[PDB]
Amino acid sequence: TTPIVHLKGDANTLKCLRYRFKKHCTLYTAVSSTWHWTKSAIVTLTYDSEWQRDQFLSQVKIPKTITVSTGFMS
Amino acid sequence: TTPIVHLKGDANTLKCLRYRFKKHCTLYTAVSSTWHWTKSAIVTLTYDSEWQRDQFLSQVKIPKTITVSTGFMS
Repeated sequence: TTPIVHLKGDANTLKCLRYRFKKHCTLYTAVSSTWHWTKSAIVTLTYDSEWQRDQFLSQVKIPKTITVSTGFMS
Repeated sequence: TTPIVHLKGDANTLKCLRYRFKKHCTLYTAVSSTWHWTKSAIVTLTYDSEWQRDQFLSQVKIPKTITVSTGFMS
């Protein structure tokens, strides 16, 4: 239903990314606060479509030290 | 790849659920800290398979006030 992305890594790095993502606020529906399994930190992003998700990923520069995983929700 | 679930609602309710979930720790791979879009609160759970996800949902009692959504990650 809804395409999602998980960005996993350094909490500080994720905080910087969320800051940078504000420059492309129309490229995603929502971005979460930083969470963890309870270790690395994780941020979840939701999108309006697979196209928007790819437009977002094609425009934002994500460090190689951050793991990008894609998925879908209902 | 990996089946996931999002439990959305009252942070206090989610905290109680995480406490109760510890009684069925083998029914899930991991459960997250409570996060939010940045409003309701959300907890993410990951599983080893669709079967485990259903075994988990068939055993835990989740309040009707909590929205349960399913999805998958890579």
